Amino acid sequence: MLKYIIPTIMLMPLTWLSKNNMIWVNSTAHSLLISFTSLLLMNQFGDNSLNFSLLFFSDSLSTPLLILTMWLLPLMLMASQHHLSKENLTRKKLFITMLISLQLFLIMTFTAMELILFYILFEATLVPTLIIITRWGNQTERLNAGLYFLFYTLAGSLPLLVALIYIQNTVGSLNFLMLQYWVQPVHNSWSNVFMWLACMMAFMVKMPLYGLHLWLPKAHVEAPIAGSMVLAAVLLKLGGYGMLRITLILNPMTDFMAYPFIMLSLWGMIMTSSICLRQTDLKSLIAYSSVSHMALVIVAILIQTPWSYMGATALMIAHGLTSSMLFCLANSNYERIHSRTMILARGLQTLLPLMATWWLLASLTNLALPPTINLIGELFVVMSTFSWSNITIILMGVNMVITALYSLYMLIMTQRGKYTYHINNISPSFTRENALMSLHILPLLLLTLNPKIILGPLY
Amino acid sequence: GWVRPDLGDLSKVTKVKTDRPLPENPYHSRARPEPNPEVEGDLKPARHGSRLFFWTM
Ligand SMILES: CCCCCCCCCCCCO[C@@H]1O[C@H](CO)[C@@H](O[C@H]2O[C@H](CO)[C@@H](O)[C@H](O)[C@H]2O)[C@H](O)[C@H]1O
Ligand SMILES: CCCCCCCCCCCCO[C@@H]1O[C@H](CO)[C@@H](O[C@H]2O[C@H](CO)[C@@H](O)[C@H](O)[C@H]2O)[C@H](O)[C@H]1O
Repeated sequence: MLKYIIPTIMLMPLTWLSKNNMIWVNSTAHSLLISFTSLLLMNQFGDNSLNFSLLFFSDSLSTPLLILTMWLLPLMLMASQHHLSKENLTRKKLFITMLISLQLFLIMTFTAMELILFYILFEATLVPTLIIITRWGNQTERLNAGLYFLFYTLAGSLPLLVALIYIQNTVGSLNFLMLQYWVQPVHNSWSNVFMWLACMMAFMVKMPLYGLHLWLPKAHVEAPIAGSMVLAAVLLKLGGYGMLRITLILNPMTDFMAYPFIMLSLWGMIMTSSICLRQTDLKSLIAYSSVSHMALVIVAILIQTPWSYMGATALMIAHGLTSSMLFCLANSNYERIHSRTMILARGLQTLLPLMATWWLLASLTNLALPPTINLIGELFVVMSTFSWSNITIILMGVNMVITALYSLYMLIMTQRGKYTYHINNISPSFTRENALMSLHILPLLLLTLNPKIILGPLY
Repeated sequence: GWVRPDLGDLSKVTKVKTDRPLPENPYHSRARPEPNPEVEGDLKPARHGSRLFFWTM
């Protein structure tokens, strides 16, 4: 993985040694080159994972998440450089450095063989993410958003550390390849019940599980655009990736331990989808939309079927592009009217015809129109949970209806109707913004032609 | 015929021939506990290094 670690590290001297007016050009250009080389990780085999060294490996689960991570860095750079234009040069370079350091931790997190190494990197992502929100958010309550985000995580992550160290003592190793062969069944006991919860609750908070989700809308409303993009697209999936890995060593106890979380997820997805129908902050609506989509991922992971794991992988990738695109669309309006209130600026299709098309496409993928990979992932989960219990189709189907309702409600409210009379600063869409939207949706739709590369190891 | 010993004479250490056998265990000591086995051999590098969690050295 050094061919990705080192050039990512070199982005830092590139940014600091660039001419003052070239920092965005150079960092964007070279981060795109790193993203191109990331496609060499597609050398996956049917039986064995791609095991580079004693520290790093890449299977079909981590590879799509790696590609998404390195694709997202140039997009965040493009999305950030406008609202940071007045920032002084050193603080701009520090901002870009946080984004680069976030990529560094993320690609190492997704490729670590040993689970303590994954833990340290998994925890290290907190620092630049917290700094990005509290330093470069606009509003007063970004400070509280940082503390909620920080302490929700550490409330779950410290028990995980204790469990991980306990598991190594008992088993002798935390190398994930070793765990596949030395794994032993988890028998029933109160000790194993708390081992299970310690192994899982940290990832539940990240997803976030319904009932542990209130940090997320708080974080999004305060974060700058790049913060929301990485948070929605990658940082949530750290918990999804963590669960997909650690469930290996939790059988058969997951059989009955999953129930309360499945109930929270299955009911939570309806609750959060309904909440979206009444949200007045556009960013908060997209944040609640993520909670609803990630509830499906949690169910998929917990029921542990080949179909559910494939759906979970596709849903995680598909949501990452879709939700990141929606924050970018929401942010493009915000950079004109300086408000996140959804009802403030209406009828924008009359004023911004092509941005209306991007809104339309983002909404269509959000409601999982066939054959977008959004639907492929959702459909696979719906398929698998029906076998788990046929009654789940009722909650799955109802959630589909509500998702279509709030997705299109977003579109109708902001883009259709009459334009607000007094808002007279809706300038034409910039090339940067149109490129940013298209750099989300085009790869997302191209993945329809070859979905297999996002379906994960169970494919 | 008695001659008074000179200054320093009576503080001399002398030697006596005794047929009394030298005592073997005047302290009545028990057998001493056996020492811990002596650790020996050639020092080699640690097998795969420190082996601390993920470290490879
Ligand atoms: C002996 C062990 C130590 C090894 C050290 C090896 C590196 C030594 C570097 C010495 C040269 C430093 O160079 C000195 O700093 C920066 C970048 O270089 C330059 O000035 C900089 O200004 C801005 C950035 O703020 C940019 O336009 C650009 O990065 C550069 O022009 C100075 O004009 C130069 O005089
Ligand atoms: C959101 C959080 C969700 C939390 C969900 C909580 C699930 C609760 C699971 C309850 C079962 C716990 O695990 C249970 O522990 C006891 C330990 O005494 C085990 O039983 C053991 O102790 C009892 C003593 O009362 C003995 O009678 C029994 O012979 C012995 O094996 C059970 O074999 C095991 O089934």
